[PDB]
Amino acid sequence: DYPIDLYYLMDLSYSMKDDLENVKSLGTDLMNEMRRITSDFRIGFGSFVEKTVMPYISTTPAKLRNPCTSEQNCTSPFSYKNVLSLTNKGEVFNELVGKQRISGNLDSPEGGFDAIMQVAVCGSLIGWRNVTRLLVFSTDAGFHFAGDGKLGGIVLPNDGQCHLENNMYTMSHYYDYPSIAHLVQKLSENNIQTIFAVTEEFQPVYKELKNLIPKSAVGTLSANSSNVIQLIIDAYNSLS
Amino acid sequence: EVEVHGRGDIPRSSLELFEKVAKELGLKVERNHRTVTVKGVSEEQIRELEEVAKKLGLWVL
Amino acid sequence: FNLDAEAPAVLSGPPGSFFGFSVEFYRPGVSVLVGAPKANTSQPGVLQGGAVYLCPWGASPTQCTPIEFDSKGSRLLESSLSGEEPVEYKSLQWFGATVRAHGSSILACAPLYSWRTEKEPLSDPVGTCYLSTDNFTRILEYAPCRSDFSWAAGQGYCQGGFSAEFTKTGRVVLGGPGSYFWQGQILSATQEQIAESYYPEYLINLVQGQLQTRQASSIYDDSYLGYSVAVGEFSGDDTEDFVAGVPKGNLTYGYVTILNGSDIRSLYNFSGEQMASYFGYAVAATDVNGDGLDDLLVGAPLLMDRTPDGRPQEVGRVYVYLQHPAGIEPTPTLTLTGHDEFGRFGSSLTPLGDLDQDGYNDVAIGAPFGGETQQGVVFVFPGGPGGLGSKPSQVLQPLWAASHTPDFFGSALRGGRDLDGNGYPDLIVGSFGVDKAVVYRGR
Ligand SMILES: *[C@@H]1O[C@H](CO)[C@@H](O[C@@H]2O[C@H](CO)[C@@H](O[C@@H]3O[C@H](CO[C@H]4O[C@H](CO)[C@@H](O)[C@H](O[C@H]5O[C@H](CO)[C@@H](O)[C@H](O)[C@@H]5O)[C@@H]4O)[C@@H](O)[C@H](O[C@H]4O[C@H](CO)[C@@H](O)[C@H](O)[C@@H]4O)[C@@H]3O)[C@H](O)[C@H]2NC(C)=O)[C@H](O)[C@H]1NC(C)=O
Ligand SMILES: *[C@@H]1O[C@H](CO[C@@H]2O[C@@H](C)[C@@H](O)[C@@H](O)[C@@H]2O)[C@@H](O[C@@H]2O[C@H](CO)[C@@H](O)[C@H](O)[C@H]2NC(C)=O)[C@H](O)[C@H]1NC(C)=O
Ligand SMILES: *[C@@H]1O[C@H](CO)[C@@H](O[C@@H]2O[C@H](CO)[C@@H](O)[C@H](O)[C@H]2NC(C)=O)[C@H](O)[C@H]1NC(C)=O
Ligand SMILES: *[C@@H]1O[C@H](CO)[C@@H](O[C@@H]2O[C@H](CO)[C@@H](O)[C@H](O)[C@H]2NC(C)=O)[C@H](O)[C@H]1NC(C)=O
Ligand SMILES: *[C@@H]1O[C@H](CO)[C@@H](O[C@@H]2O[C@H](CO)[C@@H](O)[C@H](O)[C@H]2NC(C)=O)[C@H](O)[C@H]1NC(C)=O
Ligand SMILES: *[C@@H]1O[C@H](CO)[C@@H](O)[C@H](O)[C@H]1NC(C)=O
Ligand SMILES: *[C@@H]1O[C@H](CO)[C@@H](O)[C@H](O)[C@H]1NC(C)=O
Ligand SMILES: *[C@@H]1O[C@H](CO)[C@@H](O)[C@H](O)[C@H]1NC(C)=O
Ligand SMILES: [Ca+2]
Ligand SMILES: [Ca+2]
Ligand SMILES: [Ca+2]
Ligand SMILES: [Mn+2]
Ligand SMILES: [Mn+2]
Ligand SMILES: [Mn+2]
Repeated sequence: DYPIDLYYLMDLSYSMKDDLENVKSLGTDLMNEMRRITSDFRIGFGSFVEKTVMPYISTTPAKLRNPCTSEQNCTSPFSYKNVLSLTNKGEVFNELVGKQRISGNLDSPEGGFDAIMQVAVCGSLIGWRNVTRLLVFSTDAGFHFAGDGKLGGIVLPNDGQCHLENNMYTMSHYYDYPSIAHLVQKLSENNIQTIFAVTEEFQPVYKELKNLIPKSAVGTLSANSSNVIQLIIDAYNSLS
Repeated sequence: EVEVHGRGDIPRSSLELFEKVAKELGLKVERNHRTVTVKGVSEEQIRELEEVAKKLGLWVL
Repeated sequence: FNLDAEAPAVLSGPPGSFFGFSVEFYRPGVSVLVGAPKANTSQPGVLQGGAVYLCPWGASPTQCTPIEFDSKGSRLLESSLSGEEPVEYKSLQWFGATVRAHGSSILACAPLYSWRTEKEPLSDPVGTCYLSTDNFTRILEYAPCRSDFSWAAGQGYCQGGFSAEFTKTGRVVLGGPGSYFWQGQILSATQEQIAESYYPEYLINLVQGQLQTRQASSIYDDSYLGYSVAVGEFSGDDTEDFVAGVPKGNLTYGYVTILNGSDIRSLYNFSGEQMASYFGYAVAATDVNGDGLDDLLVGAPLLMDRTPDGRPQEVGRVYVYLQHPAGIEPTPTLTLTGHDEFGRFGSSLTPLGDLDQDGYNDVAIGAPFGGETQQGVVFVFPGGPGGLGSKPSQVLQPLWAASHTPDFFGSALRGGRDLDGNGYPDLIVGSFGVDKAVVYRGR
């Protein structure tokens, strides 16, 4: 049977307080489902909120520690953070997904395109192999792209190179958001198929994005995770 | 009247709670997209609603 | 055609200062104003405050000197000294990111300037513009977005001065993309009103008679209105009408709005063509076809197109709408497409006047990352009776060898002035990637 590799990109902005349980259930259902149709696979996951610059986050010293409300705790924002590299032992994946915590942010759209670019380009560090690759992207908000960074004083276009240090993105303040063409080119080169597990409200916009990115699918994120699971099954069964 | 926006990167599950609490004391409520507004309540009621809105992290005008 | 580029005059600023982010002319003894966002000013307690350089044209080495728009540092908080705390934050304020001169009046804006409101310790980038009137006899401050509405739900994150323009009658137009949760806003005020209502004692100052857009419903959030501003006569009266870009308005398709000019009431909308094309990254208005009525040009640098083979490549596009006597149609009359991958074609447009001196205005379109070595390029398109030409009449590229960092050549343009006096208009191109600013002269 065909081997498969899957990576789970989780959004952790503050708008995910109502969707964290669904994301965790989706992780623990992807693992226990794909460990039944392939028998030879590796998965890992990551997280992202937004760039750490003047406009996108609150720069006051008090809010850097707790970007959320004073009642909740929350963790300080981070542009991207690869938490678990690809591995086959499911207990590690379940335990690491079950301990994730939410983080704060100011503006409604989230900068997941930096995370997608880093996942696509940083090959050895994540653990990509010469095998069919899958990338599931969960989000409750919109997305930035090239041209937004000029608000924050960032003008250098994202060069598309790997800049991962200590399993964390460190050049967020230095490079602009990647344009849609850059993501299309990088994903088409790396042979990675993207499945967006977005919330129902953002179904239209992402669906339009599905037209731009070849070989991509969009499902819905909820307690009934069956849609994206069936999308994974369809993608797997269509290989030749 | 009190305008409680809550339109940033915050959960919709908090804003909805507000509409519950406002409905708990039996008074007005008007909802626009990702916004709620309650008309002409009282003095103590306005204090209470402002306190709850602050506690749930919404920006109240 | 007639644009001599054998040896353009080149102005050099300090290293690592983004010298040339925005450029303009100033003829009250003609001179060239250039910006420097990351410049090391002499004002105490300020780091990379930025400034403007007034290079006086005519001198053999044209040694640019800065302008002391503001000497005081970050203002202390009132009643805090009664340790001290800065009430504003001038460090890394990107002062000089937009310089516009009309007559003897100069306007230098700072989008990234942020201040802490007295009521709460929050910080928000309101952004401020300094306006020097009657040469440099008096210099006033203008912070139309530094109102009493504190947080992002108000005008706190408006970042006014991100784009600015002068009209025919000296009316000042600013655009703040971040107002009302990044809905955007267009603010307008004549210089006389600012002077009359000026009051430096108080930080919060309400300019009487100011024109501005109002807050809309939450549907239109994250529209980034006011990302780029221009002026032109579209209604039919003698008052210049505003032109604003909304790159992420209609489901990230974007559009462009024309305003009533006297009431700021929406007149015409022009929609984008492809999602996430940044339709409205830069706008311009000029009479390309010589009919006597202004015509609209809108750029979109991120637009991608299918190669003849099939591979999708990012080139960028420019749309040209001709204003017929009756009205301005909502279908783009002519589209120009770039030819360099990742070229960011159409990210900055500028009318040039009758450069060829044939009775039709011409246009100049930049591409910061075009060319063989990705240094940058500028195209000069001619006008004509049928409208704008479809083929670049002239091509301009940097002379110096490519470095290890992008040059951003053509990222900021300006034209339509007879700098020397030879009777033909001239052009000025910014190259802030390596801190350069070149000037081309007509024949
Ligand atoms: C180009 O495209 C732009 C957008 O891209 C268009 O601009 C949009 O125009 C439409 C109408 O064409 C606007 O929608 C309508 O807006 C008002 C809503 O009220 C507004 O205007 C009032 C004017 O007096 C003002 O009082 C309102 O102020 C409110 O502010 C807040 C609301 O959040 C609230 O707290 C206050 O108390 C006020 O209520 C507000 O500014 C209205 O006309 C429409 O809603 C009414 O619809 C019918 C009326 O028949 C009625 O039954 C409804 O109950 C409701 O009252 C409608 O929402 C839209 O807001 C504009 N968008 C932007 C971003 O400006 C533009 O028109 C296009 N131009 C062209 C030429 O096509
Ligand atoms: C208009 O002003 C310019 C610029 O000078 C500015 O204003 C001065 C009063 C002073 O504040 C300077 O620091 C400002 O830069 C005058 O042009 C020349 O400016 C240079 C310095 O930039 C100065 O050394 C020259 O003497 C000025 N030229 C002359 C003839 O005095 C310009 O002259 C002024 N226009 C007038 C007076 O009509
Ligand atoms: C402005 O000046 C300051 C010092 O006053 C510069 O900061 C230092 O610059 C030197 C080079 O001149 C670097 O080697 C140091 O690392 C810098 N120290 C810092 C940033 O803490 C600053 O770079 C200057 N800015 C310019 C020239 O744009
Ligand atoms: C927002 O953009 C969409 C996408 O372009 C617009 O839908 C278009 O509508 C026109 C007629 O108005 C049709 O010719 C196009 O085919 C439509 N495109 C699609 C993809 O359906 C929509 O009209 C725009 N909305 C506003 C308010 O301007
Ligand atoms: C642009 O704005 C001006 C100013 O409001 C409009 O002129 C008004 O026109 C109405 C009739 O349509 C008159 O009743 C007002 O008295 C006029 N005001 C002034 C001071 O002239 C003009 O109509 C607007 N143009 C448009 C809508 O394109
Ligand atoms: C968050 O939790 C940590 C756990 O170590 C605790 O020390 C800290 O005080 C908490 N902060 C808030 C704001 O609740
Ligand atoms: C995959 O193929 C590439 C290209 O030849 C090679 O560099 C890499 O080592 C290969 N990886 C594996 C796991 O075979
Ligand atoms: C999800 O919905 C489908 C609808 O066909 C149903 O068959 C399935 O049992 C549901 N699964 C869960 C998570 O309850
Ligand atoms: Ca007019
Ligand atoms: Ca015309
Ligand atoms: Ca001509
Ligand atoms: Mn979010
Ligand atoms: Mn949610
Ligand atoms: Mn965000």
